[PDB]
Amino acid sequence: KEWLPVTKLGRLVKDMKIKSLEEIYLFSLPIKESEIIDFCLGAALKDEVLKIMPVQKQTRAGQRTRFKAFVAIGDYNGHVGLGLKCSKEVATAIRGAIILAKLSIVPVRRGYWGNKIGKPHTVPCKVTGRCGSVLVRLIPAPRGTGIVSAPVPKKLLLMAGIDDCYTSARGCTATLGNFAKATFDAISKTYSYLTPDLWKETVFTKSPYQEFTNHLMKTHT
Amino acid sequence: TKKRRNNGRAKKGRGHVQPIRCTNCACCVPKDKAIKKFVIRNIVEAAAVRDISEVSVFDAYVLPKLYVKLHYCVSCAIHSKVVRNRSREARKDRTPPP
Amino acid sequence: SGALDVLQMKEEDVLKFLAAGTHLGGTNLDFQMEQYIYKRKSDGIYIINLKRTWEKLLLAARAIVAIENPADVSVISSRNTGQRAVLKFAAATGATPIAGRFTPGTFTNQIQAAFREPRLLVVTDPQADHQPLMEASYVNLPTIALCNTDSPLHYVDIAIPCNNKGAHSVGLMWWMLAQEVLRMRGTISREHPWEVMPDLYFYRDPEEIEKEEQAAA
Amino acid sequence: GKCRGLRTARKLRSHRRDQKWHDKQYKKAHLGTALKANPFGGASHAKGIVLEKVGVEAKQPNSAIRKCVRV
Amino acid sequence: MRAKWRKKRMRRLKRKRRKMRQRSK
Amino acid sequence: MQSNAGEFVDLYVPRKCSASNRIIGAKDHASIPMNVAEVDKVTGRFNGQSKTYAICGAIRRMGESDDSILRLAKSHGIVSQNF
Amino acid sequence: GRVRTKTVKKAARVIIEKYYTRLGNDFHTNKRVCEEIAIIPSKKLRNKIAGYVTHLMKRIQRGPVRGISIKLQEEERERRDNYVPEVSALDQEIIEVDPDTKEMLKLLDFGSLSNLQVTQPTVGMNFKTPRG
Amino acid sequence: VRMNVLADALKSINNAEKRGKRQVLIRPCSKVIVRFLTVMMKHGYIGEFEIIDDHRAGKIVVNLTGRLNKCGVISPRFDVQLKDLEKWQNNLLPSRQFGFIVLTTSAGIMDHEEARRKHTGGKILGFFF
RNA sequence: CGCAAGACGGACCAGAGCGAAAGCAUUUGCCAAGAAUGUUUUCAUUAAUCAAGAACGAAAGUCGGAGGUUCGAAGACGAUCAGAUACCGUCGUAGUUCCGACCAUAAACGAUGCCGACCGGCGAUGCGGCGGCGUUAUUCCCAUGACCCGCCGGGCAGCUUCCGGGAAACCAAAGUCUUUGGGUUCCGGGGGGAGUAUGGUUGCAAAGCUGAAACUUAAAGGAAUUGACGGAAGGGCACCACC
Repeated sequence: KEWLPVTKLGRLVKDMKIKSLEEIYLFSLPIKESEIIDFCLGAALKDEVLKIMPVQKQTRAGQRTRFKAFVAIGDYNGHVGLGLKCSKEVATAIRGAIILAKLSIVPVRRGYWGNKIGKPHTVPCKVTGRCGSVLVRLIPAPRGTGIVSAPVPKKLLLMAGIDDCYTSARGCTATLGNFAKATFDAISKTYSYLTPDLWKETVFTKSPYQEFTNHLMKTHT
Repeated sequence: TKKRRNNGRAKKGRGHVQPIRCTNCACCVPKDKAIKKFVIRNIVEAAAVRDISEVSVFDAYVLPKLYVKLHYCVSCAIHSKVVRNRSREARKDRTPPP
Repeated sequence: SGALDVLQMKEEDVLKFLAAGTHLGGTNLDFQMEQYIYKRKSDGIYIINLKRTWEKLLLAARAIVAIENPADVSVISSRNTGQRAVLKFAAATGATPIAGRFTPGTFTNQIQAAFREPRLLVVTDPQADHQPLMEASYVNLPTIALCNTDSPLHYVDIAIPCNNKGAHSVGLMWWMLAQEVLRMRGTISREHPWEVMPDLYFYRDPEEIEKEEQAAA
Repeated sequence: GKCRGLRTARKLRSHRRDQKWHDKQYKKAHLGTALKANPFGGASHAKGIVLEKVGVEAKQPNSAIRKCVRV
Repeated sequence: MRAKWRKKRMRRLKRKRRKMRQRSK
Repeated sequence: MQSNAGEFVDLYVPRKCSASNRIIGAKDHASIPMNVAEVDKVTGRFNGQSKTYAICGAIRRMGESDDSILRLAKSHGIVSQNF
Repeated sequence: GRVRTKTVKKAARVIIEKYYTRLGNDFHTNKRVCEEIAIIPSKKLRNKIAGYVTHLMKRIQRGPVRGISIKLQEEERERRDNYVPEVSALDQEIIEVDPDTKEMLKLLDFGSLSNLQVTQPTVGMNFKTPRG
Repeated sequence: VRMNVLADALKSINNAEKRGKRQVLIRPCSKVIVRFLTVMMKHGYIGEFEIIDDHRAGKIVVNLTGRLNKCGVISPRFDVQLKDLEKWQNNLLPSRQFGFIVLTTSAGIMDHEEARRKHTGGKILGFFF
């Protein structure tokens, strides 16, 4: 029940030193502890098991069925994650994919169609994402448009907290894994698309490895 | 699927090469394609280099060798165990084996 | 290192480079190392620019001093040569050594025993010590490297151009870097030729260890 | 398209016109042969007179007798 | 049925149609 | 990133490569943030402040990160202009 | 076939690692040490373990062993590694030097040192390994 | 052969910025390339450039930031009414908030946003964002 | 030991060269031709790609000559086999060769149209040019060859890299593509039916070029993974294997 943190970044987050996964996402830190993402977005993170998929390794004495569980996770406020865990039975796969979904979560940059007033509703600009044959293009839309998409990328984009969007999809979208991984990859690239807004050169702040080096020596090894 | 980059053979900028005949079989094989193996070989191995040198009219007469450039049909070669199948990693090794 | 006199290259330091052989490159040249070079020789061997060597040495040492906790600097050698040199460097500077076999997943697998999570790597050879350079690219780790003229600069953020091959050169280069991080930290002064001797860091071939085991009497 | 000339309207139209015939759904509708050989003559429904009641053996897998009517 | 022999069969079948068509001429 | 009222609404402003200006995404684990310490121009000791540099993983995988820190430390005065 | 298994070796490792001070090169005492410091549930295992301990303790009396960790580390690696001669090998009175590194030091502050004997340059560029 | 010189230019500085170059040689030169570049400069996408005068067509050397995501030519130079210019920036720019279609009007080679306030259409040259 | 005839050009012979492709290997001469490099020569947009039209186009095959060594469709046997009009063997006509005339097709393959730009690294090789310590020959210096160490262009390639792409295998092109527009030709549209029928056209013929429909069908197919399997290769074990 109790979390005893193993990694350096996990130690800081439990000891209250860094308090926003925004600050983690700024220095591009690997997030390997599961409870970090369960700590900052915990009372909002909602789960939808997109698909249970029976795969089969043929052996000497008949097929060996394992189950992939594709789980999209996200608050409805600008964070999604897309976890895929393959295990012996579906209970273990779903649980393991929830954990991998958490560990995957990215921030979504969201912007405006035309009139920059109120809160951002749509994708800032046209972003494309790929996986295998699948290509998921996102285009911004005006307010009240909703997500104009298939049931799979709808479940992600809604969880991303993107209220409005026009999608396109090419290639075998029937392969839900690739189709969910493409639309997740497309979303991911919103804070990896250089807009004019981010032309002002960065005032390089201090890593929580550097900022809180003095705490980390006495608290853990 | 394309197994070899150099489609088995060793022509790049030709279009046509003269064929040779595999020695074991006798099948028309392109020269570059064929598994060519040069064999220098004593006319007697070990059992007779003792006996013949003893009955050598001469004193300190070196023996001749037998120089034959063998060509091989790809089937010719693999059945005769001159070349073995190799793993897709070890196919790319072109160094002649030690 | 730059437009400054206190951190300028001194005379006994040049004699320590020229004696070690840190000005002898390989016969080959990496495209990324063409700036850390003066000219070839006859015999084809490329000569390193020892000024540029010293500029990278101080830049490296500057980066090493900028890390507040010293105990999270990983000082890596796998190849025989640097094994001793890095093991002494960590004694001098309070860093953590990895001498010899680097377990894949030390920086990556958080459950392994050797799970050290550093803030900066130092590497005796990018080619030989390629695994930690690759695992630096999975947990954000700046890398310092002791790069020969034919050392691949993939995942190397400061390349110190040296003769990382020869045993004298490596021991010297580590000693220079160990003495400079201490001088910049303020553990030694710059007016005293430092008490620790660069022979202390040299790899000793077990022909020369069994030369010592005999020639005491 | 593989000719982006500004003065290439006819090559692009005349190519598309020629390559529409290699479609099935088009070739079918845009020739008499599909509309002639159609037993209904392009009509939705058709009144006919039963001349025998016919058992047709179902396909390979499943195996019933399908009761059809020769018209 | 190798595709070369399918062609040869169909080629000799076509040759026996310029025999039954060669009688009305 | 700012609304009709002028409010910064995006939930974090990203870092971006000190070499080629490429914004450094939340899951770029190849990306290298370095602190280069500065020195008292007669003593030769760590002052307490540094010239911090940040490279995107992409240029670091290319292997050009070396030359890009070397430029950023030359135009910063840390390194000799002569070189 | 007399190869020892992991449960014998791993035990013997950890026993030496924690209790190097009590052990020696005598089986029948090492056997009796293993009784005291560890619950080995079987006499045969107890001997197998003690037996590999003794074999390792001989290998410890020689040079260092790979998969082991003792207190000292180990008086030839901590103490002897502080070996330093009278004067260093970098203290050459006459440093051999080619004209081309003289040409680069001439384009530094170090135009002329006293202890640099520049050789007559090497003739006939002939260094590459013949192909095939 | 070389036919659209503005294509060679914009593809070469696109290739170069993807590679992360600080500057790029574009080794034929036209007055149309120079007007296009000055438009990309006024909006700060590329850095202050330089036209090398040999006694043939010039060579330009273009300082680059990491702001230019992509520049590109539309070939052929389609004619654009003020009606149609919405449907181009609709399908040819990544948003309404940024990106600029360059189109040669009679007034001069310039962005789509000035072609609105001057109230002059013309031929689409390219685009950049 | 000779003589005669007709094929063929071993070894040298290469991931080497040349050619638009097909193709091209004894010596020597003649004949025109050609890329590449070199150029402070000239013309000055003459260009790129291409319905029509055209040249060349392996082998087999056709017609009329010449020649017929070898090999060898058909055929005659001799074996194997249950059969064996086949694989194996001995003969063997057309053919294989040369000349003139057709034919115009090949997995005619890099299964990858041509032109142009840009984007990595590396050591090789072939051609030309340029530069540089040294060794060797024409010895009597030169200057030319032969090596040696570089650079430049053009070519056939190779290795390597998270450039990037791709379903992948893989590709410095198959990249610079949803961030989709450099120019242009040909050409594909689920599998069969079918490169069939039919009409035209070319051909002495064999056939080639153009070329459907009815009808039938839920797949056919690509790449890769795991397994089983092999009359594939290698390693290992066992007196339920052998010695």
